[PDB]
Amino acid sequence: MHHHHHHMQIFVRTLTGRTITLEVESSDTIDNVRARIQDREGIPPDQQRLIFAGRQLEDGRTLADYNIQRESTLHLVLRLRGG
Amino acid sequence: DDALYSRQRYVLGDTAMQKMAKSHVFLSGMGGLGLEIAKNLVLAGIKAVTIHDTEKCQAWDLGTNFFLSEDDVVNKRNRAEAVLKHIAELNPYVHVTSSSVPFNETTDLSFLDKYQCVVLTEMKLPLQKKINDFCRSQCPPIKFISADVHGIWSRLFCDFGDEFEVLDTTGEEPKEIFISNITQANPGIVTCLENHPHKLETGQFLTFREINGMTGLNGSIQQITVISPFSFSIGDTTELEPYLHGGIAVQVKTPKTVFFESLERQLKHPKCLIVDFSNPEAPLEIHTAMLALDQFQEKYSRKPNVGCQQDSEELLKLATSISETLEEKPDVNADIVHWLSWTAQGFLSPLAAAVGGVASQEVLKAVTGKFSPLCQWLYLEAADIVESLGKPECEEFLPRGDRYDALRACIGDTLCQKLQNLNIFLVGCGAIGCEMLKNFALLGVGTSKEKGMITVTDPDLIEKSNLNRQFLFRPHHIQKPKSYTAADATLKINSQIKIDAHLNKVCPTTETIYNDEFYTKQDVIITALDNVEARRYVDSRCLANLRPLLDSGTMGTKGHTEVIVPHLTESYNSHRDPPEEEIPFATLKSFPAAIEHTIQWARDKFESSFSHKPSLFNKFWQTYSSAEEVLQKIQSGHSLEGCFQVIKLLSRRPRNWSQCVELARLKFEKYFNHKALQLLHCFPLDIRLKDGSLFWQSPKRPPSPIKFDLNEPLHLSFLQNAAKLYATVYCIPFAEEDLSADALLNILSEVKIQEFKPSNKVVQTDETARKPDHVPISSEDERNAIFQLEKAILSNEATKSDLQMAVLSFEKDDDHNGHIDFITAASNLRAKMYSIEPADRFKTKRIAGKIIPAIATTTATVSGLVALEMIKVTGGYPFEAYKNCFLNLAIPIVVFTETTEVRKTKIRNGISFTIWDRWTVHGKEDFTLLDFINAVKEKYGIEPTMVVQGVKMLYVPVMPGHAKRLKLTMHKLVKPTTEKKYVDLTVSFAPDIDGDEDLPGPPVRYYFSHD
Ligand SMILES: O=P(O)(O)O[C@H]1[C@H](OP(=O)(O)O)[C@@H](OP(=O)(O)O)[C@H](OP(=O)(O)O)[C@@H](OP(=O)(O)O)[C@H]1OP(=O)(O)O
Ligand SMILES: *O=P([O])([O])O[C][C]1O[C](N2[C]=NC3=C2N=[C]N=C3[N])[C]([O])[C]1[O]
Repeated sequence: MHHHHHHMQIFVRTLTGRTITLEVESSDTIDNVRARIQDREGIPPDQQRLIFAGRQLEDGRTLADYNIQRESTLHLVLRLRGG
Repeated sequence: DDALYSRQRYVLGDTAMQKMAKSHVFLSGMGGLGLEIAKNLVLAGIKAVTIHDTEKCQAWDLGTNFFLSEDDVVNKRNRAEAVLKHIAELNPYVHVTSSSVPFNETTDLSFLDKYQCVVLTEMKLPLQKKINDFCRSQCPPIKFISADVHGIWSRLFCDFGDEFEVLDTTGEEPKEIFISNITQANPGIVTCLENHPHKLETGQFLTFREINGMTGLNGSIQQITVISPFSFSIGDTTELEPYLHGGIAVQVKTPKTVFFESLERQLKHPKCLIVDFSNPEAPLEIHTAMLALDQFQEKYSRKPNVGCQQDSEELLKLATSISETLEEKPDVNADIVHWLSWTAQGFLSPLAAAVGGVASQEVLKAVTGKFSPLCQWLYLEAADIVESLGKPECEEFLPRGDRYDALRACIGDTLCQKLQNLNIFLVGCGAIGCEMLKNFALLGVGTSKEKGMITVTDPDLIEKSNLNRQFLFRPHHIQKPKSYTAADATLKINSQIKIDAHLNKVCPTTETIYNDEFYTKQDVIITALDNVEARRYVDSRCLANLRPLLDSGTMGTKGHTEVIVPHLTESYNSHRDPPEEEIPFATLKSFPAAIEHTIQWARDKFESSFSHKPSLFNKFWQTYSSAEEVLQKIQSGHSLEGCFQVIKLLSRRPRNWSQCVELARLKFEKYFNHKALQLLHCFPLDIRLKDGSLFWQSPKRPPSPIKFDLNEPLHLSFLQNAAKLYATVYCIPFAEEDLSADALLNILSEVKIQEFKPSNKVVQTDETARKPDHVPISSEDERNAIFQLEKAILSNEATKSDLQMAVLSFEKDDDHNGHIDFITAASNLRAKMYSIEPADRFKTKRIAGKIIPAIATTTATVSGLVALEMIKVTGGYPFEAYKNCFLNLAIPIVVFTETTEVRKTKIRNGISFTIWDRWTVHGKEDFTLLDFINAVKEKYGIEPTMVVQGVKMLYVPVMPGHAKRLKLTMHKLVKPTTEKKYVDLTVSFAPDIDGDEDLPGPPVRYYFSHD
């Protein structure tokens, strides 16, 4: 049977000491989370790499598919170009 | 300070560098890890390092020490004294001293108060605690760092004393926010500009400036509370004047205090940096196991022996007892304990490389107060290298008397020999590339007599400012190739290494050299590049040839590693990096708001004046020969591209040094006076729009004209460098006495300044303008060009010497050419015109030159991590063993993570494919297109609906008459000659829902015969 809706607050941290607090639903897709981050940061979805609990989050899946819960922390990471 | 320190000055800042020029570091233990640390600190420019060691050289040490030679071993030299001269050479500004005095629990530690930081490796734990207690209780505390690698495990510890001041906690520059409205309330609510979230967090402090109306907030400090992405509350503004417009808010960075506990206390209640959040409990489990090893060494005066069941049972028993004394009562991890007992006597050089990078950055934090230090433990480990081995027998790990004993005791002889047999392709040979070659040498890569080869390529010669992060290059190597020099140095580290050094860049124009057969011969490709384009290109080549690729990169304290493995992962190009920042055309040309806008404008003006326009001038007269011919073609109605701009340059050509100064003076008047007056003519300071708002609303800033004054050093600097650059372009000789402020004032003394005359030229205000394309030539302009062309022909001012100009090339690293001085003066004059804060020469150079901050500490760290992943590639490890890493040592923060899972693209009927799939059909001489269609369906499950060869449409059933092609042979259909063996085809299939676009499949390689 259909479940009760489970709203949650999650944190997206950069590797520069910043924290983005997001109001999400557990049924949100990872695609939708990238869209919300674009609204907050101006970063296009195809530049966002999101890490949760040592795994890279991919499109087509939901927060619940990745067992992301209340107060979970995600990391927004980037590749650097120097060498 | 120096051009040797340029790239890293942008990481640390002048204040931190100066403290490093006054710091004395004491480093004890000169095994592999102490050497890595000493190499990093000396490269980073610590003023004085003492390297201490009490041990003699030993054959085993050749496996982990990249400066030791076999002659050192036969003479049994002290380990610190043997490497002293090699370390000193890393930069002659550093004082490197050796010490070999005994160092035990009866040693008077008073001699240590000469040092600001103490770094201890390979030291017994009881003595570490005694030194730690001494250090932390000095009147100013001596900062204390302890670091060790045992087999595949490591332990890093910092104790900077009870209260340590961090002056900059993040390494990030304060952001600026434009204000849109402020309410009169308690608390007052600030709203920032539309479409620009402030990106601030509750609790941060801001200062304010340029607010119009609400007097009392300018010059104040406010602590904010975030309300929405666009608004935050400040203090009480109820009593203040109403807000009108404008205003800029700037983050204030507050120093923070960090508290450290003693080593003794931290052993019982450890604070650990969590580097893999899939296993947040692992660092405490490692802490336990590694404390058990210290207790084993104390109890038995030796490390456990590999394969000795009693030793590992005892280590487990010690680990179990320690776990009971910890607060959480954490279960003992029997796998960690087993592999620690197994490998304790070995030493993993790439792990020491990575730990040594992190530990060296911690030393820099200890003597500078720049960046927040580790607090207090880091447990980098290489367990993913051995888990796939299962539980092997110990025969494969026993020493054999060669330099690889240290490594073999970590990973086993089978994997060592696979490393020795590797063919690897190292693309780029700068900072990362030099660290990689040294890491390859310690691992034995490509040393097998039979197989094995390191191919390294780089198009560049060695320059000054490279000796900072590239430890294989010396000043006497200037003008020598990077790849040749690094290859020769690596052979000194390991004489068995087989290296093939090239002078090429890897790009489309060298694809005939590095062709598919070349990649097919490699086992792994490793990039050491400084740009995104090269990375995406190399990635496309590895993907096309089913070869793994290990990429890495740094920027300052930031770094990454990425693992790309055929059939297991996505490739580099599955993700997009941040593009170069695009300053909008209108912002750059008419409405700057930041110093970055005026610097880019000055860089572009240099390019326009001294490179682009001279070369257009040259190519024009080369194409059209002489001035008489152009004059005849203009009067006969012809139009030549760029002709009117060329004639303008021809007519205004300066003839002597005096006219070069006059031209430079004229450009000052145009750029920094007339431009301001023209914008104010189009948009008066008080002009308003239809919505009643001011046109000069944030981020727009009104210009104000500048009056030329040779007594202003900024004005003199512009005039000097503009005049000497124009003299260079127009081939006018000049002496350095012609540059004096006295000589210049005389040349301009009787030179009239043309009064400003406005125009009704249209200036674009759209933030999405992007150039006005090309304005059509007017009838007046053509008439003026003919007048100037005749005037030049009549006065013999169109000879061969007049039809050419010298083209300059922007060179940021030569201070005598005036390029940077021109850019800095022009940028700061434009900034002053717009009331923007100017920037000094070093900041202007960084931004104009696109210089990427770099420091050897990060570079050594990511290179060590890449070498660990390369061991996994060599062994054909499963997907879960691999790790990408994303890190920033400023925080510090290290995020290991599984790499990108390969994605499946669905064709139809459950048939999917990945980026790695390639399909094959083997035909014969009479094999028809119908045979090809049936062969794909039988072998792969679905019938093609389209067959394409590049752009040739071989079979498209919806095109009229293509059914006749089914009966044609594949020979007559394709017509092959270049590749006699096969042809690569693009095959598509019928979609699930009729009428949609056909679905593409894997590339299909068709072989014409059976060979
Ligand atoms: O070629 P650019 O680097 O884009 O500079 C041009 C150039 O200025 P300078 O050549 O003196 O550096 C034009 O002058 P001409 O050489 O064509 O005579 C000038 O045109 P005006 O003098 O008629 O104003 C124009 O300015 P604008 O487009 O505002 O009319 C200005 O453009 P920028 O300095 O903005 O690049
Ligand atoms: O980061 P460093 O500047 O110390 O070294 C970068 C290194 O990479 C080389 N490089 C850039 N682009 C390349 C390339 N090598 C091979 N192919 C391509 N496309 C550059 O010369 C630097 O020395």
